[PDB]
Amino acid sequence: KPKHALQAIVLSDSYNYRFRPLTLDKPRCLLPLANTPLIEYTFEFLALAGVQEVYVFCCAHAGQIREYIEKSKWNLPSSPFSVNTIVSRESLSVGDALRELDSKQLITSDFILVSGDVVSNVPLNEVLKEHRKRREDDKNAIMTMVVREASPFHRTRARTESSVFVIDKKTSQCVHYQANERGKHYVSMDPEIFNEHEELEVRNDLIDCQIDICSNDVPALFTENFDYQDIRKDFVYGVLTSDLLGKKIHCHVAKENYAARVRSLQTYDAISKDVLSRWVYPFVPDSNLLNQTFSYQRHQIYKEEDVVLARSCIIKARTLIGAYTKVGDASVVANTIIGRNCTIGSNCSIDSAFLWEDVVIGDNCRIGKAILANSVKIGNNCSIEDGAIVAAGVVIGDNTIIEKNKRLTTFESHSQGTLNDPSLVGIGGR
Amino acid sequence: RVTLNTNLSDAHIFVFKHWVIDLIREKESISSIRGDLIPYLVKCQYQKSFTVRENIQRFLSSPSSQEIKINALIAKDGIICSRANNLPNYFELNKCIAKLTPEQR
Amino acid sequence: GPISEFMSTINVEHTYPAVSSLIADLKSRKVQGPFAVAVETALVMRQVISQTRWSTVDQLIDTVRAVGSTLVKAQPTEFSCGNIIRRILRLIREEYQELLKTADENEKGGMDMRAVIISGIQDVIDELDKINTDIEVQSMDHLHSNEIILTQGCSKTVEAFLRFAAKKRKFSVIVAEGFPNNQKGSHAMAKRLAQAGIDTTVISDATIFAIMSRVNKVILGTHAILGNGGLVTYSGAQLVAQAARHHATPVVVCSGIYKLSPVYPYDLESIIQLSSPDKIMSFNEGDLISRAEILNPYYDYIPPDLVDLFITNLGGYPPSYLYRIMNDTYDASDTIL
Amino acid sequence: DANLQEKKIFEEKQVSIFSHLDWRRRRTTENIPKDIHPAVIRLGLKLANYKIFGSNQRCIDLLKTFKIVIQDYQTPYGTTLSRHLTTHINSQIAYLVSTRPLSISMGNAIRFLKLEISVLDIDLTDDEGKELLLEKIDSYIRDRIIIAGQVIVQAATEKIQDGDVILTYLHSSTVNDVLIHAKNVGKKFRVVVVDSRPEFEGRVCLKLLTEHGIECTYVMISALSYIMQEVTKIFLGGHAMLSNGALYSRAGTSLISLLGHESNVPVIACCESYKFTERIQLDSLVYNELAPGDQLVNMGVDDFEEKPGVLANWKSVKNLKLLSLKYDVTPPRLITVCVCEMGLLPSTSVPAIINEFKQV
Amino acid sequence: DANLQEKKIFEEKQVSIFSHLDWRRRRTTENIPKDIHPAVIRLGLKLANYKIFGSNQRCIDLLKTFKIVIQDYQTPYGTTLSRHLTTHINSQIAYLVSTRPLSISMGNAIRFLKLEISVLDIDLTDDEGKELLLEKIDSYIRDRIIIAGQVIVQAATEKIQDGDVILTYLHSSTVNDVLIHAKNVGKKFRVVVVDSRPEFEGRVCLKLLTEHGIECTYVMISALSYIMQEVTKIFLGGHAMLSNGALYSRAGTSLISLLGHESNVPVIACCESYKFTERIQLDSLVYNELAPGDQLVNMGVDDFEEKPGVLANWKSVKNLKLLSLKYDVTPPRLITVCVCEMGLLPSTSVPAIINEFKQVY
Amino acid sequence: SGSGCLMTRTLKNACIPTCMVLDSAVSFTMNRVDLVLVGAEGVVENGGLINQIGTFQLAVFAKHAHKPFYAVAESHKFVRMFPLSQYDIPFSRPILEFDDPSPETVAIHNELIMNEEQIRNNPTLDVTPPEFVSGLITDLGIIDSKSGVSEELIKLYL
Repeated sequence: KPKHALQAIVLSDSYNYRFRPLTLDKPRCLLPLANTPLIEYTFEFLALAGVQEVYVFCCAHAGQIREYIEKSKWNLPSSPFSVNTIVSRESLSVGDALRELDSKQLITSDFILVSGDVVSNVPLNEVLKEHRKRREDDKNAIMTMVVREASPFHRTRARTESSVFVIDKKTSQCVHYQANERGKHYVSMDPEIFNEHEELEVRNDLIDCQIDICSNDVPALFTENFDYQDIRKDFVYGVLTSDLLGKKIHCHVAKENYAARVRSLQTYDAISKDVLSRWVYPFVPDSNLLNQTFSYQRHQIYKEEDVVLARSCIIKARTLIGAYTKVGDASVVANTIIGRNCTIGSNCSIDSAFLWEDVVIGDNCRIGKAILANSVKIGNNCSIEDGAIVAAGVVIGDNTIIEKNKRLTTFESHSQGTLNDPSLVGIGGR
Repeated sequence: RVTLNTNLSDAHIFVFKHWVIDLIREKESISSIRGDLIPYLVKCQYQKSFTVRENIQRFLSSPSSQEIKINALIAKDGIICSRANNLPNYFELNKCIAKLTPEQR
Repeated sequence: GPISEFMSTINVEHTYPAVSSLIADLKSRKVQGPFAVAVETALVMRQVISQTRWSTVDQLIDTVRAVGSTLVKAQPTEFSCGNIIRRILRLIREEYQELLKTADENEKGGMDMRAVIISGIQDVIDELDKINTDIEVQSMDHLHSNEIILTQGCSKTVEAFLRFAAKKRKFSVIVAEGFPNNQKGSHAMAKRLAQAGIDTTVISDATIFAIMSRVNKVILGTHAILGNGGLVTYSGAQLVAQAARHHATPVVVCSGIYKLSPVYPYDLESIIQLSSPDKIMSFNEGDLISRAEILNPYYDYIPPDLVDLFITNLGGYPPSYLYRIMNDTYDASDTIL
Repeated sequence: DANLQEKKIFEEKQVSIFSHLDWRRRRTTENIPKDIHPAVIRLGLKLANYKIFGSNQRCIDLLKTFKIVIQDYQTPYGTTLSRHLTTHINSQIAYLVSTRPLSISMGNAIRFLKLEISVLDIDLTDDEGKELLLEKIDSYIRDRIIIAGQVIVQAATEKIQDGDVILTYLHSSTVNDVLIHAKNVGKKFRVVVVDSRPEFEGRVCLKLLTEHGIECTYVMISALSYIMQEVTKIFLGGHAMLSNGALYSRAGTSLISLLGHESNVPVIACCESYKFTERIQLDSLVYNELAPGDQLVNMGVDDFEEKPGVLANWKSVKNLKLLSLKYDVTPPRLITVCVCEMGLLPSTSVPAIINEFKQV
Repeated sequence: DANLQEKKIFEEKQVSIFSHLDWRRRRTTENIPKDIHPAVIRLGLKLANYKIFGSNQRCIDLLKTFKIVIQDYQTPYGTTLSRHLTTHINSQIAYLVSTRPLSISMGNAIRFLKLEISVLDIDLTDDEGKELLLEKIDSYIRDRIIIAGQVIVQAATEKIQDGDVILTYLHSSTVNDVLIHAKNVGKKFRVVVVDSRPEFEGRVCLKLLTEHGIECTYVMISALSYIMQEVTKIFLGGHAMLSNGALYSRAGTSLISLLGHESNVPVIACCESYKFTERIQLDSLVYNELAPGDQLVNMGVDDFEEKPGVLANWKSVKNLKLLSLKYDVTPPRLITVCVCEMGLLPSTSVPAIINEFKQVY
Repeated sequence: SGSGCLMTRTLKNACIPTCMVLDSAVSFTMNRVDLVLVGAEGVVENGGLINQIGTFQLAVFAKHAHKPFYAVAESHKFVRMFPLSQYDIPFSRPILEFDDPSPETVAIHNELIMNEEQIRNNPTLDVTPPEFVSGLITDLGIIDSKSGVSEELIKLYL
């Protein structure tokens, strides 16, 4: 059935930066989470909502982005939606896409908007019915924001997601919004909303997944107010301040299921622990949506088939191991995910780390809280402390220690990285 | 999580722990209970630096009665109903009197 | 021997598309539950048969097997998939061996049997909508007035089992909600059982051992039956069996036959599935969800030496006779897929 | 009233196997009598509206309250202290009973306090009689409850072994104080926390242990079959131990014990001596205590919230009645040991310890 | 009337456990319908008045009688034999059931004969149809029972060992027919004969075995704990074997098996195959058959000897009722072997054997 | 038979840890084991298990310890016999007889064992009834009903 197909656009490249040392080799929307590219986590979310027509904005690596999509599963006839890709200027800012949208006049009716890549399992099919109803009597209903009930200090609620909402407890209408900044000591709103609202609720327990349900007018509106760049600090603020004239937005606070956005370094770690922990069922390794061979084991251990688990190697809890990957003797792994085809030396110690496709670690290596990108090699007797981040190709010489947060690279920017061994105090490329 | 109503009126029914009476003796700058005292109490409920003095606790005020069971916090709640509860200040006198006819014959 | 060894994933999508569409619906739990899996598994193979061209029979039994082997690894625990496959495999080699002989009998190579398989497939589909309707009638040989009965969680098969008895006999059942995963449907069932004139009582899952002391029988509906007569059932059922055996209380299982499967429960840890902890502890308790390990399984294995009776669409049968239902319905060559 | 009520309370002996369990509760102070000391009322509310009220803390707060009653008691000097004092106390429990049935930790304490009333010499003046009782109570609190706990905590901690993984269920502040004291002495282990509906009393044991840095796992009771494979020992704090050896604790306490036995793991029962009783039950239905059925209506994972259950009319729907017991009786053959302040005893050795104290 | 009675038979589902068990018995020929063959009358009297009526001889006498019925049947000229013959026979069953409920043995015979009538070749004639199924019946008596018995006894006596101490209970003609064999084949052994109230069926077993020169020992069921210490094997003849492996025999049969297993003696079940049933029973109360309660009033060591008791007015005293079930079921965990004519099988293997005969395409 | 000293070797030659346990110490071992597996020298109409002298010894422990008991048997070992108790088997030699005396006065002690004459008095075989075997591993498949052993057995002998 038509239903105006229910469109949905995905704003990649929006948060391309903060994952800086790696996003220059491959874009954020394609790096692996639990040995799986992000956008897949977002796509199956979209399909869960009944989307039938997807448009993806691209700026960085628009080729290998589309090339994946073309050879993806979503380019098949079994796919529930027809994904098209779109290229625009690099470092694309929100709204500037929306303005470029209606300039193509390709928005048919209500649609959903996602700035980045999302892991979630909430059925929006109820949110639209919430949205599309109260709209059919008030065509000034413009955006429905979906958010997750949580704790103020929840591990999955960081600064960008840390906001304060004020909602009409009866009709759920956000009448005031402001972000949490160190220094913004107070919450101030013109009281004339009280003369228009009987029962309000101030909440700091939300998340702001930024998965807004946008109406039909929104793109054209973003062309009417060309100043609007950020959907949260320019759009809504204009609506609440009556800059945009006589229009309303609404909030839908989910209380079950899961929803979050991969955006920051301090979230990739959190969400990985949140999908390893079965918080995003069915979107778990044990489902193997891409024909993987994963299987749940107790204490949240996930392995693929055909994996060399050496005897006397000890696998602790909350970790994940891809296929075709070897592990040496007397080695210890704990709370780390591991890409496919890796090779771990003997008598090593891993903890809280993140390993990607085919990575080689020598004997007697100690790792912790480190991201190790695709196809990287580490010599023996090495050691990597927390916060470290290395890109692809990088290789570390034997008997070496990379200090905390010392990001590296195999490219020619300002970052300290260079490939060949040794690569810390001993330097290549400088 | 803070909810707040607007169509709400006071009814001047307050119930206090005893110790607050000594506070009223000390803190002279309190004229009206409803106007001054209640917001004074609610500021101290959450405002950290607003800790001028809690000494009007644990001073053998008798809350067991020898070791404190209610010290590190001062609380204050509200309560709402559905019907028959207000106070006259003119315009109610016409109404509260009208409301006063669930009588008979 | 899966299908990807035979046909490229893209040309599968053109030859048999619904297969590729089902796997997506099968891994994403878009179609869960054994019945919904069963019927959709059949009518998918319907089009498959109505879309493949071939010459010899050995092409099919090697082809339809291959798609099944993948149609299992989509979600294997939903056992009713292979059971519809394994039954189809025998359905053709029976229709084969009967035709290859009745032609030899006509004496002193015709792959146009596709419409016979379709007439054989639709036969088993029509059997599914005839699962409870011929099971509900077995009650009046087991349920009697003034008795006290115990069940657990939503199970329409068991629901229809009792309500048929409630038509004429009045009695009492006790319902243990299947917390956390069968909570909703279980409550609804009791509300329906009350309308039928059944002194129904809803209890917490933990109140089971208390009331069993004065319980006559316990009736249970499962998610599947494995090759050893063991049971894969929705969460919290072992609490009932173990409490029953402690009171010598008879245990009865009202299940259809499409869930009876010959796979042998080697490792249980590869059988039970784990849903989201959201059904157990709220996401808000952020301090707790980080510092603890929270698990919500929604299956449960109870061993076969604990069921006293099996109510099936074919009749009542002890567990020590299940194998004869297998070999009369499947073929040992198709145990593995 | 009670003349007519006693016939009513007997007419409730019919088909429903729970027909005898008294459901009557006084949750408010409406039409309250006057014989009732305030500090008793504040307890009567806490007895009816609290839900994490340990069987010990009740007997403590009960006695501490009774102290204030006796202190503020003014004997009619037309008589003496002994006569017309239990009669005063008796008129206090009758209220305190009507707000929630007496525990076993309380009755025996009451049954004891009434004795020392009947035995003190008349030579003592009232101000002497009081100060005497106040001592006996304060001693009863320290000797029979607190110290006894401190002994049990130690003795139980002894049988904890490095590498254990032990299972508690539904917040027994005794068995928490063990685990707590177990980490401080450096025992290497971890905990499984079994919870259950309706009032998830478990997620406060999870809070405590986590706030002490203990590895813990959280599963509902319907996951027992799945999680018992990890467990190595089971620790249970009871509401009382019967004289047959049975453990009288909350709901799933039986299934915890039963499933454990069918997995060769032991059921260690921690329960103070004064909770013992000469009572003996064959089923978990003769003697028990009811809870409001409406608490089952709430569907999701929260107690009092916005869950309009599909059963909210059960009080008005014919043939549909919810219920929830809150204690059940587990036979001995599943309990393997009772760790009391007299040491680790076999559960069946209860009535001896009862007859031990009865020499006075 | 029947529906009116069916309304009565509904209301008999009350507080009492035995509310549903049917007590309605006709022990006289008062108001008998006409379409009742004489040889059926003599049978229905024997059913309601005999007491040592083994479940085997019933099925035989029922069939031998049925031959005489069919032999004397006369189809109307406007209808072949097959059509409108069960209807005649069905009108015979409805009488026989009103004298005493159909045994399991008799029932399956009815189900079989009712079948061969249907499959009967229409292109035959009366004297062709009659003469046919009379052999089918005579064959049924040959293969299914008589020969089957002779197989069981030989198969059973093989597991009798010199020095045994055999325990039977309440006269099973099959169990008698094997002990008398084991005597005549030279096996050295001895027998314990457990009897019970009210109709002491055990004496006639004691009478038989004694007249064959067998060392016997006679005790009432209350002495099971005392007497089991000498017993090494237990022999039981059943009224039927359920499909779950349970054994459906007379009252004490359950205790016999129970008390034995708790003293490590085997429970050997000697039962034919035509007494297998596709049904199953979780309790010994859902399906059963009652005996008159008055039979245990005459408390003495007799039953005909009209010497009264204290309960003679039980029918007239409220809150007092006597009953005596005639059968109970024994769980298969207590039955060690079933001795069908297909050899020594485990009791759980019954339903297969039932499904084996359903090879009748 | 002492075959234990051999089986442990046959495993060790394939890199498999081995811990020989005394015949008198299987009970103490159970709570450690997750599954017990044995061979079969003969399978019986009742689903029984005629094997070496110690099988039933640890078949009951597995029951008492709730650990599964599995047995491997080849189809050419289904025998057509039926014991009533765990002792109803034919004896080649009369076993377990008592000495008849008369007034004639006449840690670790590995060298203290029964003579080769006393052993020959002890039985060679042992039969475990079917309630103690969780399943049977045969070329005909894994069989567990212990009424399906008979159907298959009956399928053979004909």
